[PDB]
Amino acid sequence: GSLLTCGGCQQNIGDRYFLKAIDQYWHEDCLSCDLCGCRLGEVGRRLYYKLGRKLCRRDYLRLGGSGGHMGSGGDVMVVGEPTLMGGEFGDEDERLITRLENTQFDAANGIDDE
Ligand SMILES: [Zn+2]
Ligand SMILES: [Zn+2]
Repeated sequence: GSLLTCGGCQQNIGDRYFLKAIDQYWHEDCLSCDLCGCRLGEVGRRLYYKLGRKLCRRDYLRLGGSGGHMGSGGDVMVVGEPTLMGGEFGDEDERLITRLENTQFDAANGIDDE
């Protein structure tokens, strides 16, 4: 039933896996980005968010940072590589949420629990 509550849909996390870090709990497909429209970086480490926004550093950099361009990343030769392309970098200290498991991870119904 109801174990944790996600801050994205707030419909409770009865899943087997779940994500959390900001200050509350989330969902795997709920914890998305605000403005870039990506999916941060689900490699548990640090996290980047504002007072009341789960907005990226690059998102924050797009309006109140130093970017606001198309070419994102570090200024390096364009060979078709991730991150390093322009100026609005990536993560490292960004929303690297910890992909955790639920206490009732059981999963009595496959990708659905009781
Ligand atoms: Zn949710
Ligand atoms: Zn973003």
